[PDB]
Amino acid sequence: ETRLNVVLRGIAFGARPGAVIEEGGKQQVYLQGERLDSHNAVIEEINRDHVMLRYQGKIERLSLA
Amino acid sequence: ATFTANFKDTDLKSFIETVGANLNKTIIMGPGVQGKVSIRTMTPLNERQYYQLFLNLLEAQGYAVVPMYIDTNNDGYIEGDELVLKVVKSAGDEMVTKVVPVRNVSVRELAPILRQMIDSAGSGNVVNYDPSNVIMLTGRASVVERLTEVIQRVDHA
Ligand SMILES: [Ca+2]
Ligand SMILES: [Cl-]
Repeated sequence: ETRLNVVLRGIAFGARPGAVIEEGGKQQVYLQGERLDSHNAVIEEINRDHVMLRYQGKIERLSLA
Repeated sequence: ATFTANFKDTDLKSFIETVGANLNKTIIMGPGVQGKVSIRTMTPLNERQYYQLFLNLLEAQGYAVVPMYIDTNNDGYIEGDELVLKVVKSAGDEMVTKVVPVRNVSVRELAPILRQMIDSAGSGNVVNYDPSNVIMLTGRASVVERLTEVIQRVDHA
């Protein structure tokens, strides 16, 4: 699991997926390969019920709240 | 090709922006789009059904979607993949959405029953009849479960 203080609020999965991730009470939409805005973290995979992050050269899971 | 989705307490504007990305479509937002969206796909949806979900969830919030055909290359052809959308002000409680196939009957035959149930269930609950003979249900899970059982009973009866 991710140790980053960010909350996964929504996940829409398909051929063109997207996640809504919150940080500091602000919600923001991310596509795969995009960087997290708050931390230097890359949404490497958007899967059905979770996101996999690349943070400081490690893959970490961010699950739904 | 299908869409699954799970949204809990998501800003309307961020929901809207996600559907746009999923569908590969520019969505233009009127002023003062605000609110909260929650939904979970109990079954996958195809592009039409997902767009219908969209329409359904915005409507619940008091927001209408208006499609616009814009010719960005002055060629005299506006291809389906280039439609723009404008948004504007017009446990058993979980918001869920489900697709129910109907194997033995025309789906429109079931309308006057489901009409009665939805009137009774109250707002937020919506039935959509797909031309491929499947019924799509959006609403509170308890209600979606009671519609699913009535659909299926009539089907196999
Ligand atoms: Ca054109
Ligand atoms: Cl035009």
